[PDB]
Amino acid sequence: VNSFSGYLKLTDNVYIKNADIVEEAKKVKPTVVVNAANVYLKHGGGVAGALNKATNNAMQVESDDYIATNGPLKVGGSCVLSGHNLAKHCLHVVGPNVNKGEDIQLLKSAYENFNQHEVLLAPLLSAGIFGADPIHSLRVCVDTVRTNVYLAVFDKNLYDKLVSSFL
Ligand SMILES: O=C(Nc1nccs1)c1ccccc1
Repeated sequence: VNSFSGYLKLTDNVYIKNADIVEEAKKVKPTVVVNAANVYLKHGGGVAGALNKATNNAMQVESDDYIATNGPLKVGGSCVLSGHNLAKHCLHVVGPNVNKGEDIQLLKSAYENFNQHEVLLAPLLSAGIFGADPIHSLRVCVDTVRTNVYLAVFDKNLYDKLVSSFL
């Protein structure tokens, strides 16, 4: 049993809810919250900007030190950093950004990072300002992630379309 409430069950291991991932993280304090990161861990907008704002910029300060030591992530890659006030850990995952011309086949590689964690609160990778089709992102998620993933979808209209169209 876990703390996640109000989710619709899509599969054995994937759950979905219309929710603000920031507000959900603050309520649940999950072991792992996933960030929709870029390779520079520059948390300007979208899910990343919202998560970072909720940490009062502490996520960005920690991220800048990580990049200064390690250099940029790979598209499709990830790193584990603090969850600050939102979670124990933040898994920063880089999905391909269609608005930069990145290979959408890298979306499966991105979701494979989730399999290193038994339970996660996450957004749909490469959705929103990363430009991918969220219906496609949900299909890759279901077909790639084997661990237990609780997906937060900010937009109510999109949430209803994802559920209604789910095969
Ligand atoms: O945003 C999209 N679909 C949405 N439906 C409801 C709210 S947003 C999208 C983005 C890229 C390619 C195809 C579709």
